Amino acid sequence: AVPKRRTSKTRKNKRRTHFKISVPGMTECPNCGEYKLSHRVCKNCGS
Amino acid sequence: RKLGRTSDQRKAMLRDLATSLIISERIETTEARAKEVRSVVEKLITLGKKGDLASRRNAAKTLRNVEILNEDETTQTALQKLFGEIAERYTERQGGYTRILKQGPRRGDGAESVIIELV
Amino acid sequence: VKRTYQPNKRKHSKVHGFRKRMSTKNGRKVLARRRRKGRKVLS
Amino acid sequence: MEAKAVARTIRIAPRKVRLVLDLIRGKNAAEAIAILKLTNKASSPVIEKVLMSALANAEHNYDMNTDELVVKEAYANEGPTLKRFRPRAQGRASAINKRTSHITIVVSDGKE
RNA sequence: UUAAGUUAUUAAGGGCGCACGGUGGAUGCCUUGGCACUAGAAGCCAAUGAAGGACGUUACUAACGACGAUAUGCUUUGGG
RNA sequence: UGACCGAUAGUGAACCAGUACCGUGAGGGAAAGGUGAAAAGCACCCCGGAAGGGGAGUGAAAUAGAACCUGAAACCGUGU
RNA sequence: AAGUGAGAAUGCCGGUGUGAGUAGCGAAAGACGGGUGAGAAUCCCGUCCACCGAUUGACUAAGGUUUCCAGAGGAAGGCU
RNA sequence: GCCCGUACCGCAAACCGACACAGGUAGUCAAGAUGAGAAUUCUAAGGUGAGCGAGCGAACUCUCGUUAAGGAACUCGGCA
Repeated sequence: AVPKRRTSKTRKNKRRTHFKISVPGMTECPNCGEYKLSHRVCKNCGS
Repeated sequence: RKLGRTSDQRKAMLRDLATSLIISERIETTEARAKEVRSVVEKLITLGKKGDLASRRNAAKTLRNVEILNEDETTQTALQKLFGEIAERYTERQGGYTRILKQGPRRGDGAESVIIELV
Repeated sequence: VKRTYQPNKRKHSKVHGFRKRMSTKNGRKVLARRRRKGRKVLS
Repeated sequence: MEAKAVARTIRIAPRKVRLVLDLIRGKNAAEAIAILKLTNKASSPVIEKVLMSALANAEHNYDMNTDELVVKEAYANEGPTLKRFRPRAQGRASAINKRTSHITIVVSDGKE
């Protein structure tokens, strides 16, 4: 129930290979000079 | 069907939202809550179309018996406005048709904010 | 649960104090030690 | 020519502010702010403020272009941490650390 | 063009070398503070209320020192 | 005066010391020095609610800006 | 002339790691509208709903020693 | 018509438990319906909505409800 040995800087950086965030949809507004969320609306993004 | 709290608690909350969305036109809440109050509000508008005594008594089993309208500057008690104004304004095949508009997430948590207005 | 050390003003000035330590010779030696050390609080 | 802008001491873990710095590295400023105004992270409005301040540094000191700008480097160094305490069970108490970050961002034009 | 056979490109990540950053306070240099002695003063204080304190006193500030309702001090010699 | 110490040393105490704190009580008892020759301690403009930056200015030096002489390892990053 | 040489004493003190973005975040039921602001699930007002109900009610005593009222906040503080 | 206490918490976020800790802390007063009752279930006053949330409805652990036909064949023992 307790780590027998300590992890290195190579085995610790290998586990953080999938630990990341994905990019958003960024549905560019038709004509308003803003940015609306995918299938959403904003006070600046007209479309 | 979806959940959230306990059987009794859920029921109570649902009734509150429905009554609050009948005397405020448009309101903003969460996604799940807006996708569950769009089936208990449309059924209430269907009972208002009939305009019979039986329906009126069945419409008082959900609508809260309070919330006296203050914007009408009178003694409107929800039901009257629903069985007089809301009912006398809809003639579509979707009875109490309502639309929902999604928006950005909240700051507190990550819940997706949404708006449900009457149509 | 009920713990120890029950606060009591009168009792605190009875068992200790400056009038109780200046009543015996054994308790008068504890006032000289603290004074020598440089304690800012004497009983 | 290039412009830089440092925050210096921010109440946020450096390992949590390094996850939003690997999404606006080597991109256009116009698309950089757009990506920062979509992510629902706790360190999204903070980085944006620094990036917006670095773009204004090359508009009054160098008076260069804005549409033709690209973020060169973007990292975050560690800063002084505060030591706290939390009472556990059986009288024993643990320790808590409040680390800070030194977010830095430099803007170039695709040439030295 | 076929059929057979020999070798590539990729880098999600990792490894080594080099260049530049950040956190941390080792090392070097310095001294208002100490330690061991030497020569010589000295070796007591107190019912004429002691040692040590409590509460106070500035023009403005909490400690620390000095001071006592004559309270950050008085009268008397000087030196300066 | 010294083939004594030079900030983990020398007194427990070079600075807020018998003080923070700990115990019903007798009692136990820390950590903490250094901008510059002189505050000349960043007038002014730009981004931000502010914090903090980028120019400019003071200086022999600003990678000397009060996390203020020098800044070593462990550890954390970016480019190649 | 010596306080003269460090890799080990479950050695003393300080700084930073690994486990890990993991375990945990310790009493009532909340829902919407308006307001304030750079920023609101969390602050202010309003309406409805619910919980304690010989008590999470009201008042003496012990004990603690300004936590009490008003105006202004930069953080630190408050398990968000 | 002298002297001392009088703010605020006080069955508790200010007392004793290192913590805004499911614990401990002497007395006085305490309404309606159902009832012999300070028991039991609702409620008037008064006090609060309790100090991280949002989705989903896997295994496994914990509290709780029901079950065809049989009825201790379970087990150290009708333990629960």
